[PDB]
Amino acid sequence: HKIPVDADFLYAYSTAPGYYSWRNSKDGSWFIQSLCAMLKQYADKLEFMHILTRVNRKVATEFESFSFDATFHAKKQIPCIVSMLTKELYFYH
Amino acid sequence: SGISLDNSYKMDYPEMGLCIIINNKNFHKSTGMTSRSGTDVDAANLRETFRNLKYEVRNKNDLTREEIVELMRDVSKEDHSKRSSFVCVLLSHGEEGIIFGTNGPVDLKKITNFFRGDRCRSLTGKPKLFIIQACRGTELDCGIE
Ligand SMILES: *[C@@]1(=O)C(=O)N([C])C2=C1[C]=C(S(=O)(=O)N1[C][C][C][C]1[C]OC1=[C][C]=[C][C]=[C]1)[C]=[C]2
Repeated sequence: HKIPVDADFLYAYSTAPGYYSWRNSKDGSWFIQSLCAMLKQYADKLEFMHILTRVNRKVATEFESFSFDATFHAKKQIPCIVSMLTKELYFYH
Repeated sequence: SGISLDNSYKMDYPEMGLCIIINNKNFHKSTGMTSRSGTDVDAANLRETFRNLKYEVRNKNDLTREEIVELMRDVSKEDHSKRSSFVCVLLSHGEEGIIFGTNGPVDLKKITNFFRGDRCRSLTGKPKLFIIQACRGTELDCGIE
């Protein structure tokens, strides 16, 4: 009869907790760039979490920061899928 | 009928759901934060993408910590009865748990709470999706080659 009130929420974080979230002044953020790429290529093929997992590898493997400042030069990033959903999610039907 | 499984959300409601995108680019001299560049491409991108996903996109630029909250409180108050879901994209500066309005910080819980199963009746049982492009702190992943 009852269900958690925090149930059926999905949090797609661009980064692991505590880390920086990269953005490229020209092309956009790594995350949203990669999120839109994957959505259009699979929103009609994969279940949401499988999509976001492709989104995780795209970011992880294809991007790496360039910077005149050693501190911020050559950094990676891994988005964080946080799901409290109780059923699979397909944007199509 | 036949055996009825139900391992996936009913996504065949008359509408796919309204998608809110908050594009904060410019911050009040006071916050001591710089403008984010590239974000406008991000924002344009999501709109095109969610538009293809039959989502009713509403871009909302440079919102104050106050307007974010009202927006949310107001949107949550809407009747999402004929909708399958709800997406919400927050593009901004951040820290673990908070995303910055153009003047101050907003707690992720403070806004996603307007949509809790008991506070957004017409969305209970429906998937509420929050996409977050912002810092969750200041750590750097030097990675492993
Ligand atoms: C992060 O979203 C945040 O909350 N703050 C304070 C902040 C965040 C990210 C960025 S960034 O994407 O610009 N970038 C990643 C980490 C350091 C920085 C470096 O390059 C850069 C600097 C200035 C403009 C554009 C890119 C900045 C601040």
